[PDB]
Amino acid sequence: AAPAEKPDPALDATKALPKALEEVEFFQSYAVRRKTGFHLFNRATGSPTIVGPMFYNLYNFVRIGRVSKYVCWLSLPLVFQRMWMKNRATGMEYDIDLENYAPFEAKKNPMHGH
Amino acid sequence: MGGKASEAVTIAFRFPHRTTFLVKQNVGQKLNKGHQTFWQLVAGGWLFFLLINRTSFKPKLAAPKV
Amino acid sequence: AIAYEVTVNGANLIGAGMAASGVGVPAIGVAMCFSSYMLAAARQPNMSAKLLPYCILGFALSEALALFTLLIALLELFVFS
Amino acid sequence: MLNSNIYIIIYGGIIMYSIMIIIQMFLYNFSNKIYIEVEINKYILSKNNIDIYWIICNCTIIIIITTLNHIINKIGIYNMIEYNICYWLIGTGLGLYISPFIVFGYKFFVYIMDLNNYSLNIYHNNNKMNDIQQIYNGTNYNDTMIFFIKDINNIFTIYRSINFFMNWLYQMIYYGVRMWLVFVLHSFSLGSFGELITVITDNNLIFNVFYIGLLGLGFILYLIVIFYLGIQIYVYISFSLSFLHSTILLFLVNYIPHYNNKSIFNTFTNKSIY
Amino acid sequence: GELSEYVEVNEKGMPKPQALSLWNMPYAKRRALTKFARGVRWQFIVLFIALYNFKNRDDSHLLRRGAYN
Amino acid sequence: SSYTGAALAPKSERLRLAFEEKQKDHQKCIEEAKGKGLKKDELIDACAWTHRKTILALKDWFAYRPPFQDRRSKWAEYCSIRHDSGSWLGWSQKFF
Amino acid sequence: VYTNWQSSYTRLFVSKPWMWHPLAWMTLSVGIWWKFGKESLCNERSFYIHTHPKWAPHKFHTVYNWSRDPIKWTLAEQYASIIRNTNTDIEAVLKIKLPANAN
Amino acid sequence: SPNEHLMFFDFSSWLLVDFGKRWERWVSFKKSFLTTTRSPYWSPQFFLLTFFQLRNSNVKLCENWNWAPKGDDFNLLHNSAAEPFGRDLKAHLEREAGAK
Amino acid sequence: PSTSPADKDVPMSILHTHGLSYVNWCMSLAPGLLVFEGFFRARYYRSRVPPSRTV
Amino acid sequence: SLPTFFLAPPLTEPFRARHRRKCIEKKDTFFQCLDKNKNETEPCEVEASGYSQECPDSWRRYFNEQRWKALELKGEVKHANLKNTQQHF
Amino acid sequence: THAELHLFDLDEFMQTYKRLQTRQDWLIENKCKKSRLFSYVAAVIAFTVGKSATMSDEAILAKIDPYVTSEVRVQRGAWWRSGYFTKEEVEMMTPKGPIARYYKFLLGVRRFPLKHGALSWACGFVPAWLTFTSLNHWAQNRRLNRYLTQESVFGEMARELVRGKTADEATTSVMARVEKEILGVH
Amino acid sequence: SSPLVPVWNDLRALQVFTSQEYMQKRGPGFTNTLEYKLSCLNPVKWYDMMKVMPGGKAFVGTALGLALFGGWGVEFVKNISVMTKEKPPIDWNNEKLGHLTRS
Ligand SMILES: CCCCCCCCCCCCO[C@@H]1O[C@H](CO)[C@@H](O[C@H]2O[C@H](CO)[C@@H](O)[C@H](O)[C@H]2O)[C@H](O)[C@H]1O
Ligand SMILES: COCCOCCOCCOc1ccc(C(C)(C)CC(C)(C)C)cc1
Repeated sequence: AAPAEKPDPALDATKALPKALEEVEFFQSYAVRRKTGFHLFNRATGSPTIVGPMFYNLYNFVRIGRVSKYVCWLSLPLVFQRMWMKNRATGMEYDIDLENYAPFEAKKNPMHGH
Repeated sequence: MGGKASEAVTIAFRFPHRTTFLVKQNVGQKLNKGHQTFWQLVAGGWLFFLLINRTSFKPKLAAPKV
Repeated sequence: AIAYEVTVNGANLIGAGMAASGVGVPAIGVAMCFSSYMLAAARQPNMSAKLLPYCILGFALSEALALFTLLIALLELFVFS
Repeated sequence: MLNSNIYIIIYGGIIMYSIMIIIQMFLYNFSNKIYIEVEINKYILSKNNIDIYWIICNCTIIIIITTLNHIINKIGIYNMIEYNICYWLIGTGLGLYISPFIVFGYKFFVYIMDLNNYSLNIYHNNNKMNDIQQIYNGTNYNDTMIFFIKDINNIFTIYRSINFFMNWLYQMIYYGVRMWLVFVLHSFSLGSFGELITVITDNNLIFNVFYIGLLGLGFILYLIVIFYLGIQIYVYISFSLSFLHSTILLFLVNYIPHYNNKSIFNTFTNKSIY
Repeated sequence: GELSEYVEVNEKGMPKPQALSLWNMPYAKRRALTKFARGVRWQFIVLFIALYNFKNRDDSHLLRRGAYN
Repeated sequence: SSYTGAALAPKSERLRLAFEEKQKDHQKCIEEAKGKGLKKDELIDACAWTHRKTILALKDWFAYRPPFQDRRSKWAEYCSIRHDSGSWLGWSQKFF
Repeated sequence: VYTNWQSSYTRLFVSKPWMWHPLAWMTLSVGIWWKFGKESLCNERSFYIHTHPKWAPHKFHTVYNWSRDPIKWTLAEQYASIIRNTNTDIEAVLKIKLPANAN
Repeated sequence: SPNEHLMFFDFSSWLLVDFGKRWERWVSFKKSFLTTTRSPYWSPQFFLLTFFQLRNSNVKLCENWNWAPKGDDFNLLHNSAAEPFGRDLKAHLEREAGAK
Repeated sequence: PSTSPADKDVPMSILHTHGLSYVNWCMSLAPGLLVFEGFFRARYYRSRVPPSRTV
Repeated sequence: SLPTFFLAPPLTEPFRARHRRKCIEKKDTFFQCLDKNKNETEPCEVEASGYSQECPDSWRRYFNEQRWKALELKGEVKHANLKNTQQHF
Repeated sequence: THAELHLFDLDEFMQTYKRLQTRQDWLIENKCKKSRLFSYVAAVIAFTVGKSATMSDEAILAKIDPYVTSEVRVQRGAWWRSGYFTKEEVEMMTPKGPIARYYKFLLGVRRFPLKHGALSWACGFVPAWLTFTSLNHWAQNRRLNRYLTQESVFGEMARELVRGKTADEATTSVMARVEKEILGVH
Repeated sequence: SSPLVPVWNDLRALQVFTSQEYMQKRGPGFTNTLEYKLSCLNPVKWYDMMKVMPGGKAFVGTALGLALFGGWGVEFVKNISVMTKEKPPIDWNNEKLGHLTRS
């Protein structure tokens, strides 16, 4: 009942967005690159892409990593494994009798339950 | 669903009274207490109640008479 | 009297579209919040920090009902036969 | 045999996954402590602040840890635990629900047992007939022939006492279910869009190429996921604490003004008079 | 504000009206209205519902046994 | 058509018929094991399931006591309410 | 200097309601499971509900295989082990004829 | 698959617990403890270890329910029976004629 | 009692794996670890400046 | 509880006894007309509607079972259909 | 201090084979229920009388005088203003129950007062505790004796357990009779 | 909550202050009436005036009311949706099964 509290500056919000912009500026500072060896495929209009000019920053951070740059790529061969096996499976020849007796994940199969 | 504290009185509104210690002069009211043999008879009645409601366990009823 | 039980399996997938029509009606209200935050900061930039909580607060709630509207149509298909 | 009543429990990977959640708490070191301090000092002022503060800190940091392990350390239970309703109702909502009843449980219990003696609350109660009605009849209201229906009266008055503690349970359940639905539906929709795009590209191998980029799409999706989930967790916490305030902690507003003392070096006593 | 089971009082000891004033009617009418009223609302409704279902209770289990023959 | 109403047979008769059905389903397994020429241990591994089902039906039958007749139960029948005529306190007798 | 921090966990627990909170949490969760999930899910009479596609979708990573019935054969092996440990007669149950509560 | 990501198949085994046998062994352990300690009936040990069990057993043996619970003895869905008049009786007679 | 059936023991080989798509790999959030490990390492080890001489 | 189970029943007795009597009357008339018209439900539609309106379902089921038993007794049928019927005693 | 150990297995047997319960067994259980319920009231009475044997006049007037029984609802200033409450008003505010009348009589009774604390409370709790425990123990003894003198299946089980036999052996021995005589084994 | 809360507050204040007005009008002399002399011997009045006493007597009174009457109230609430429902006849026990000679 009527405590008469003065304003506390610690409860204000005048540093969160500046700090976030400081972090983002620290991020974008590592995107600075030299002119030598520079190449970027622009769009057909000649205008730049979106993701294109922000690959150097990501790979400059990958440069500074220690373990992820030597581990996180080992899941990438698995993508080509799928690319190959999918194409093998798009046209795989199978037995008609076995397909009619044991269709995979087909509906109204009483052996499954429904 | 349900009510809130904003829609009700507080724990300070209820129980708003702080403590006050009452004292009274001694005129001699707690003197000449009678019934000097009250607790003896009370204990006797209590033990009597326990005795009438006592029941010893008699397992000999389960003896194989048959 | 006579009694014919019928099980209409098409209503499994009709109601999915009937609920799907309503999933976008919150979106016009969702964008109202950020439009308000924009114009309020345009009136007073210094207040943009104190209203931004009410901006985020205004989105996730308005967005939620859309999600709840989206739940039934997804509750309608992947469990019912 | 007849006496053998057999029960089957389903046991999985629990021990080694639960140990690291606690071991990480030394690394995080309660980074949310300042935020929860600020909010608690906004919403309540009492000696038992530290208790509720510590409780909320534990709950929130556990939520944060589980979320980060759900985003990064993807193994076994860490993926399902945020997509499951039992975690969102009992591992986050129940603790926040029982926290004020564990800190201020004495006062709330006494309040409830006094509200079972339901009565009209008068401001500046300088009335005498109110006191006689409250003592003799038990209540301000007319209690004539309510013993005739006492069997229902008890339980109804009990609900009448906890009705202003029930919306807290309702809001906790609502926001737990909300977080569960958010996580589940957003994950499912995103995966579905991914699968449809992969079907289009597998059927058109001119497009089965890293068409956005190997790291661009991944970085963008990482940012999208973490930004969205951070917004949702901040919402769930801020709303949980604001509703805690507005529903349970306004009961405990007891402002005492400061009264200057005068008889410091001398105190009247029973021996001063008698 | 507008709390539950709460009422303010003025200098004359009278309840201040929050929404509606009902102190114009005479004391006889007020006593007539309030002699049968209580501090309980929903229990009477539940009791009337129970009495309706008791009036409309089932007695088939007695018909099978022959209490109505 | 259909209707939501009372159970047809009493609980005791229902459990009796269930026990008879499980007796039949166990006897059939036993007869099949005998026709196949199984020993005791193989007959056990064969028909342990139906044996347990029969034992559970027997447990249900032994667990259900039909009610005793008294003035309180008859008054509860007249009132058409589910009532326990063995409790002085009702729902609190569970905790008292 | 004496501290319950380093010399008594009991007095530390007693002097801090925020240490009572996890214990009450544990007790309430276990009581909830005991009241609701125990008999409805974990009991042998109520364990086949995990084969339901609506109430337990893909509890076995697939739709439940009813031709195989792993639950049936596991529990049958366990009941057989119980029967062999107790030396109970299989055919003694079939010699029973329960009466009916006549009248 | 997305549901495959929303699935938890990291189980290890099934813990089977005969709660009847465990309750029996608990009661046996209580009896053994009370006999070894030779504790009287007025002890808090004896009270805590005996009274609640006896109370719950006495209640479960005193219970005399005129009717069984809701979803076990009534309020059950039942197909409508055949009537002894109209179309059902005609169908019954036609069935009897065709069978015989 | 405790059991260890042979049904759980099955053949294993990485050749039989279907694998992942490009989209699923991007959603696996490995590339985010790849970037943000270096980001946070850089921030931590760049906050602490050493002494120097201005030339 | 106390009013509903110790004061209500003597007040609700006649209102229910009249309904019981009317249902028994409609039952008797309906089955009389069925005995007349050889168990045909086409002519006695007014009495069928009155029977369905006044008598409740739980009473109608018992009356149908009783008429099935009666037809078994008088030989109109044999092995009456008792699929969903109370097999009490 | 020995009947409860047998009554445990007997109660498990009765719960399992509850179908075999007679009306006389039901009445025995109902009598045990009656004794259990009256033991609470006897414990309350013993607690009151014991604490009242160690309560001072101030502790008693705390329960009689409406100044103390009105601390929840009424301001203390209403009692400090002389003439606010009349004599009849104070009389209607005083408690009228039998405990209040007992304490009113006990004002003029000599006793052995103690300071309000754990000993004044233990002097009531101990007689109440002994009363409750002894009444329940003797009730269970009476129940077991009635079962032993009861010519029924539960009586036979209780007898066989009182001989000194194991629970499993007694269950088997009694079920061998149930299958033959009661169930009519094939 | 509803917006009728101030309406209900006005009605509660009406009945309360009218009862107090009635008590003021009738004035002293209530202790000489027969109603008071019966309430002095009425257990309902004892319980009702013990509820508001201090020393945990509110909790005692509420729990006593629960243990005595609230269980029957819970049963009554459960039976409200049972009175209208079709129930079967009670399978009264023949009281023949259980008798067995001692040996
Ligand atoms: C500010 C952005 C606003 C737009 C909001 C867009 C919605 C974003 C929702 C983000 C939450 C989705 O949550 C995320 O779901 C994906 C998709 O399954 C999960 O991803 C996981 O499942 C997919 C599905 O195949 C696998 O391919 C992948 O390898 C695995 O990581 C993430 O582990 C989870 O964190
Ligand atoms: C922890 O949160 C910090 C994450 O911040 C990530 C921000 O992501 C955007 C960075 O991507 C860009 C975008 C644009 C650019 C450059 C292309 C600004 C434009 C330039 C170099 C041509 C001027 C560089 C990087």
